[PDB]
Amino acid sequence: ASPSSELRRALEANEFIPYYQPLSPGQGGRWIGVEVLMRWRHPREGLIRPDLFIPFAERSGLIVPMTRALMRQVAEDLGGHAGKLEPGFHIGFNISATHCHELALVDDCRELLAAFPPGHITLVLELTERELIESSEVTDRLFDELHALGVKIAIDDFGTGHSSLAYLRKFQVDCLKIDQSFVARIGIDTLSGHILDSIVELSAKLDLDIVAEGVETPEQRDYLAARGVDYLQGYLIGRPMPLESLLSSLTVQEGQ
Repeated sequence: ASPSSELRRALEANEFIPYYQPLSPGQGGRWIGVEVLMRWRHPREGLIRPDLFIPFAERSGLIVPMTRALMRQVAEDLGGHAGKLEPGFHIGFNISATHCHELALVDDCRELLAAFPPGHITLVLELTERELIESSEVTDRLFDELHALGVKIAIDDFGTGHSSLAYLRKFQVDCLKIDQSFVARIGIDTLSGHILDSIVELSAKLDLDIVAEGVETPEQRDYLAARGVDYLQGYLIGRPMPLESLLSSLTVQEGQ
């Protein structure tokens, strides 16, 4: 058996499915976007989460075709329901390091954006700090061309000192993610609060948006709102959901 061939078979069989995790404004209200997460609907194993196969998919060299197919499914899923999405609605993808080493990503983004009315959605790509530090002329060109499409870049796994500030400034990054591990320790751990405040401080310096992950309690939500965090996701807002569930909830939020 070849794990690599199994991944290619699954891709051919359309077993990699987008799940949509909602993003809420820090001050509450209607959902302002979704982050798309790739699940594997395996006929025998059931629904497998991406932390269990994406790292292997990256090693196999298949992560870019998988992500491309995901972006195409999202266009098909949501392109016809623009009237359920308030203008400016965010659609987020986790982009692998290999995807950032080639310019095809620009065409992938251009294609997804063409599935919606012009300017109707905001495409957000999530990268790690490593992709900025281990950059080349290709990176410079990529981010430039993405920014000209109106695509936004969100960064995770970053430092908050002047060293990291230089990279974030050079590449004109748009958003910072607060990791769930920090959010989970709100009200429990003083150091975690100081870290959280440092992230907020960096964001103010460079005028960046902040998305906080793993928001599960009203305490956490309120703490984050108090510091001006723009967007929240987590169990409190909602778990990643299949399209059918997303459309149902957007339909409700329409009417209200």
